Amino acid sequence: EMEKEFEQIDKSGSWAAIYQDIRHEASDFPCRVAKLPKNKNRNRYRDVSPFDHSRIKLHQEDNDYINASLIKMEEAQRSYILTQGPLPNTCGHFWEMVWEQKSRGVVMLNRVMEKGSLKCAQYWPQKEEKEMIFEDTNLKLTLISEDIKSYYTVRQLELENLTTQETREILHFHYTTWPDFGVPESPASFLNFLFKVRESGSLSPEHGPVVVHCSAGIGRSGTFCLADTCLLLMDKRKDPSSVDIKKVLLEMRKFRMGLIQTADQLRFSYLAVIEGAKFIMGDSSVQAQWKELSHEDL
Repeated sequence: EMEKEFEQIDKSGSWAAIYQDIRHEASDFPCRVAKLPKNKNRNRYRDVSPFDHSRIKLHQEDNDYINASLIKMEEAQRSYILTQGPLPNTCGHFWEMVWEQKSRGVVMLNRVMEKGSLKCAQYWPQKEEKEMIFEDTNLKLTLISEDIKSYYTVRQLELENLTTQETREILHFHYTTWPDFGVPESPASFLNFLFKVRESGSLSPEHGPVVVHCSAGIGRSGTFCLADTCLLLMDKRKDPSSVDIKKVLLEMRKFRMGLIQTADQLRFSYLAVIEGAKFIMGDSSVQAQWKELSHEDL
């Protein structure tokens, strides 16, 4: 049972140790495509690469490479695409992937600027009247609407394949208040955010996999997917007990390296899952308490 494990780990002060255990057990697979010299400028961080076996391939003859991994959680019947924050030259690739993969949602867990440095290109339009065109991939992107809340912003975007002139609505869920250092004090606002994404349909099997990114697409991105999947599994077999967060994390790590970057991110994942479990186990009232406690308006 995870809350007892949580308190035991807290009591013994052994988060760093548990986390290192995970790093040591984690899968190691080749990333040969990522490391080809022609792809050097498609990678944001030299230490964060997609495994060859799980990487998303762009459907182009030229260079099919993007730093993105399909994380396919069999038991939970949830898939996620984890990717890096787009680079100035990979914004077209990014939206190409969203198109080809049939995604409905993009979950962004970072700010464009953090710690006084650029963590991500401005890959979506900030004003309705100033649409973006990505010439390399022949796609058009238009801001349709935006709903700014205190800890996140949801945008409706229209993505057009300029080749065929089909259009889709993409929802952009932008968690804006992850702190520069550490993790959130309370998971409340994070859970409220996750539930907002869920509510939207973006995580659901009638759509392609949700695209999740932060700067590197492993830390915050890892935390989001881990929490979602754990909560889902707890739902599917109604048994907090059986769901082993460490085991789920290791399973996820078969598909992309580095998921959960710090011991404090691990601890936070536990907190989120534990607190989230309230809703899942029958206490429907709990979601209204997160909305109040997250302080979302203004």
